[PDB]
Amino acid sequence: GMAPPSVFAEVPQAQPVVNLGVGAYRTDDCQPWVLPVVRKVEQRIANNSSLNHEYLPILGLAEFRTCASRLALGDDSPALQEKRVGGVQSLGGTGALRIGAEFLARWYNGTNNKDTPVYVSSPTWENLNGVFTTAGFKDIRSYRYWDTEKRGLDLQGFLSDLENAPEFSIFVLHACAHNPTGTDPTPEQWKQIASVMKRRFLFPFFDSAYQGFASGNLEKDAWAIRYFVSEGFELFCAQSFSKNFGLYNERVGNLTVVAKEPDSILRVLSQMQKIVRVTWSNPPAQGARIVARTLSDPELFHEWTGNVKTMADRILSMRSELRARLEALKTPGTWNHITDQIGMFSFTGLNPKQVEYLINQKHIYLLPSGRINMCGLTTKNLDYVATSIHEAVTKI
Amino acid sequence: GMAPPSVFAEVPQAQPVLVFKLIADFREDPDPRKVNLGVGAYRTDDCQPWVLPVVRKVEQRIANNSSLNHEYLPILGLAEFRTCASRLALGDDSPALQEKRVGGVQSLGGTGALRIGAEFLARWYNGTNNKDTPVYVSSPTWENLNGVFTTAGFKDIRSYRYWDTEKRGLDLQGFLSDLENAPEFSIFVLHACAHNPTGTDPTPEQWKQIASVMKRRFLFPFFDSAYQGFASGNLEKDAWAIRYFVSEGFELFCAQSFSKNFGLYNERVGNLTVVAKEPDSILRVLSQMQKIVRVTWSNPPAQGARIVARTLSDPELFHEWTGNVKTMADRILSMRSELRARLEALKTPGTWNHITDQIGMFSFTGLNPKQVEYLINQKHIYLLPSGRINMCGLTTKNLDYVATSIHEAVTKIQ
Repeated sequence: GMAPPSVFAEVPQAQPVVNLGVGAYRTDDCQPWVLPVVRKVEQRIANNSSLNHEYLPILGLAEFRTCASRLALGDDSPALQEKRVGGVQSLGGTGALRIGAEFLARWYNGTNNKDTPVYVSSPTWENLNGVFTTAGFKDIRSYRYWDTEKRGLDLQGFLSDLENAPEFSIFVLHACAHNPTGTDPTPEQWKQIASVMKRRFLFPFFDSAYQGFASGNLEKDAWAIRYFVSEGFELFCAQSFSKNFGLYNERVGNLTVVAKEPDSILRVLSQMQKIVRVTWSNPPAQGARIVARTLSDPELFHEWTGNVKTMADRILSMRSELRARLEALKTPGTWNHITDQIGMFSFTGLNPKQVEYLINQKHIYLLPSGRINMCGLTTKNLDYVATSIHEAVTKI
Repeated sequence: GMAPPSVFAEVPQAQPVLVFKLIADFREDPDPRKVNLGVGAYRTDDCQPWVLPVVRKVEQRIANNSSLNHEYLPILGLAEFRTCASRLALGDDSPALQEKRVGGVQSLGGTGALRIGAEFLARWYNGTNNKDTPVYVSSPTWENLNGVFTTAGFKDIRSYRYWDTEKRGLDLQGFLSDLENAPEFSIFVLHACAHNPTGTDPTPEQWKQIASVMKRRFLFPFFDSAYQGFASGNLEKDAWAIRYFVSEGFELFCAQSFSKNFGLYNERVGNLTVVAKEPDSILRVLSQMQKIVRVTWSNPPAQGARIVARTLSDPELFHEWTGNVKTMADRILSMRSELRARLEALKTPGTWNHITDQIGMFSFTGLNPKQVEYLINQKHIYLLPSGRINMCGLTTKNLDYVATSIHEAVTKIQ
């Protein structure tokens, strides 16, 4: 020993974590797309020399928080009229989930109760377990969701897992465009889910990362959140603007809180502020400024809804086209899930074996789960993808 | 029959934060002589925020570049920003940069850099998941520091002596004693320059004495660098202590903020610089940093980091920026000199050399709580109960009134 040992000497190397594996919108030319409305608002911001760079409030830009919560809940939401809604600007949807998880691990179902079960879908967003584990929750559980045989929602399994969940358990619910399956409950199925959650005092923590982006219509995509509000639930909703505004790298999110009465919102937000202060202090301005300007100008809002529907329509086109080509190519199995599914992501129903074939024989890159991003499909590669799927299904 | 109570019914209302209400009371005050010495950011002689000219210039260049997209940055952040930020702290000629034993994690301001570093240490430093390693912070220190380290899981936060109330400066002997008694491997959070809130910094010779104890007792330096260049106008002088520790062979963290020296407060631009003994550990440390970031903010925002990267990587913009930084530093130096001169011209009891010996925008004036109450209630001069003032709250127009009011407080109160 010649030298003093490094304090990092034992740090482990963390485990490593046509392209159908993208996780962001792409055009038919395989390119990123800055939304036209975003470019317009960025120019207005750049031309406004009165804007300064002083710290935003801990909880964020007030106009953004109000507009974001209105987007999720609806302008005429009774919860908004009754002043029992709070909004915390966050670092994307991830930051909203994290702040909400930190709050619940400190103040929900007792004080510092790390034992409340947290239920996530099987499968779910890959980062969700880490967010809740880091907040201190010791008991993360799964609810049945994807049915591999029917290629759709295992409603009876989901319902049984709700019925068997301890009272006050937290359920993380994808509000629409479930990631990674693309399979959402219908409104009637949502009503059954809500009924069990109401009876068993289960806490809805909605993750709304694809509102409007999902189906092309922002109002339809928020229906489940608004239904839970109308049924009298208190809930959280972690909103991301990464996908529906294409503002991935500006880290724009909002945590909406719905409580029974206004005083509870004040106390909850006061604890939120403490959590934020020691995490990022206060949030960045640029992306929230873009969203606030867009949502508070009816002309910009209308332009934005058009841009969102353009993205959804290109995806809906790729879904309709892929299913038609697979059905035209005498492909075994049912493929109505390709168009029943909603959003960018689709569980194709292909086992890893069929997946390895597409990566090493045909050089389509997709995840072992069979998840594809429909934004990786184009008018130019569709017939090649569809044919290669037909070979993966009939040969391997 | 009765509606059930909210699941939030037992959530307490958090304690009010004093500085927030102080600013609120200042805004309410109708007196035209009122002065806000409680502001937490740079202000011009006309009491205004200042967007740096170089920042406006780079923002226009970014806005006019339609080829930039909004796709996610890497988890660890924009590569050019991380490299430029670490080079600013360590110097172009750093031995650690030459030896490829430096990593940089883009963070949400200095706060985010402190938080990620604390989370890493609580998981991988001095054992696996060792929440018991003592973390030492200065008395007093940055108001949010304890909360950052507590939330990261550290159970034993301690103070080292630092501000000497009687001498209006550094309690070097107390600090050295607290270093000498610190358990081996304890973490010390050290302000690199422009101590917040006191303005009192160790001299280079005092830093050498501090480093000597830390080297001998294997104490870990976690530098907080929020005022590089802003503090004195000289980027190298303001980084001297960090660079001295690197030269002396320390491994260290350095949490860098660009909120003050770029005026980019609301774009949340920071960087955590890691200096390791051997190049191979940087990849391992950064792989764990990635996991921590992923579950906190996923990946960092682009706008502020783009501005900083463009400025630091272009010689013309860099030179303009160093001039903008000097403008801020020089205004603060002027207010310190002018306030001290007036207090001495009024023959105010006590010594006032701390007003110019201190560095950066914050100053522990030495006023006691009752004197602070007098300044707020009788003179409409707003400052913290600790006696902390922001020198940027002083202006050519208010200097006489502030100095006269301080003289009244010192001679009439307590």
